[PDB]
Amino acid sequence: NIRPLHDRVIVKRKEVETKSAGGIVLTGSAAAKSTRGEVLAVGNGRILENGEVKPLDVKVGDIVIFNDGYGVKSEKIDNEEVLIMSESDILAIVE
Amino acid sequence: NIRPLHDRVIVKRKEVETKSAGGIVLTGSAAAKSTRGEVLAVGNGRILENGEVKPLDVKVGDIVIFNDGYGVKSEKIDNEEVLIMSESDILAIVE
Amino acid sequence: NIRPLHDRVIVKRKEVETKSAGGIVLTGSAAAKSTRGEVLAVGNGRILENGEVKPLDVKVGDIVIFNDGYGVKSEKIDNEEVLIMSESDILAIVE
Amino acid sequence: SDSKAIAQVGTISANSDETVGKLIAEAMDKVGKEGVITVEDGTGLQDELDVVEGMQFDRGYLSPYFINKPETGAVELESPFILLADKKISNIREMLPVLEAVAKAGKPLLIIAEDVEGEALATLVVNTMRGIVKVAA
Repeated sequence: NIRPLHDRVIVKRKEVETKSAGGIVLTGSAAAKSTRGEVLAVGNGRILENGEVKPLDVKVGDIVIFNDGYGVKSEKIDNEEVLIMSESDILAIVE
Repeated sequence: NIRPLHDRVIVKRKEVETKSAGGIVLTGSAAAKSTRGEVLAVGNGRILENGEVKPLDVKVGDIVIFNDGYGVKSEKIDNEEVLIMSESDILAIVE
Repeated sequence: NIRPLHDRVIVKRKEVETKSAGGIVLTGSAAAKSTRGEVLAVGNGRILENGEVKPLDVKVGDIVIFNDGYGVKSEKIDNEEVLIMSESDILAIVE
Repeated sequence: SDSKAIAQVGTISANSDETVGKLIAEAMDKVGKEGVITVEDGTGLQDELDVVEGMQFDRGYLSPYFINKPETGAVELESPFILLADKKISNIREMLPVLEAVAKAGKPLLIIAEDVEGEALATLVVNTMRGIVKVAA
């Protein structure tokens, strides 16, 4: 078990679907990496300038949409790929 | 003895594993540098804008995951490799 | 005598060792420039947004480890090379 | 099989020249059954035979300062250590532990590699005359 620092979140990206709006299967570069993941670990919160900390809006168990970039890092934990990335890189939460 | 200043931390990176998911020996560029280390020295804390100082969240003895970058420096102290790195590059702590 | 301004520190770069882990003499580009220096003069302190000044944590007489960069300047005083550089480039204090 | 028959055959095949047959018989006796004999042009008016015992290859020292006996202009090492490295030796940092261990041992060292660049050669030669390690490349 790992907990992030400050306002960072552990997510795991969902598998890329091959079925797309019908029976046609997509293989190759057309099937891009999924931009949806399940949050796993959430830090205490971002440290404000004055000093107190505010909790994150995202709660563990929700489905989030994130924009992959330079700030997103991938590590191997429990022989499973997970993503560490800042909360500001979260775009929206489904349901 | 070496002590950091402000929000810097002394860590030593763990040895890169040669066996991954079995007895297969990994040699060459496949075995990347380990992103996990043991914290050794922790500074007093980051200096806020108003003036007061807040202690770091990471405590000495924990296993941390850090992102290699331009801010991470390697020094030759007491015939042992260590890393000086800002607390902002700490991603998560194991257990 | 020379005194710095704000948060700049006067250090004296130590001589590079010729023998490393034995009697073998290191000559050429292998012997990197020493990253350890002896502090000589310390300014009053960094100025805050409010207007108050806070003294530096480093004191004259200690040994510090600093990273060479664009902000580090080399000046000739008393027919001796010295380094004028900001406190933010100090990484750790030995002993 | 005997040396007399070999000498006779060498004499007959060399337009009846006794010296050639005797030289060939001596050379084949010295070099053994598995040896190799070659012929090249000389400089004097008399033929000569040189026999090499052991192993020898046509590669010399990479720096003249390695010489410890200027009387013959050659590098001689007694009970050395031989390091075989098939990788491009450029940075001295790769060779620190071996040199430290050999310096602790106190016996000469020889490096057989394809090439060594200027920096490592300079480091080795600096270490040579200062009495730390006796190294030939």
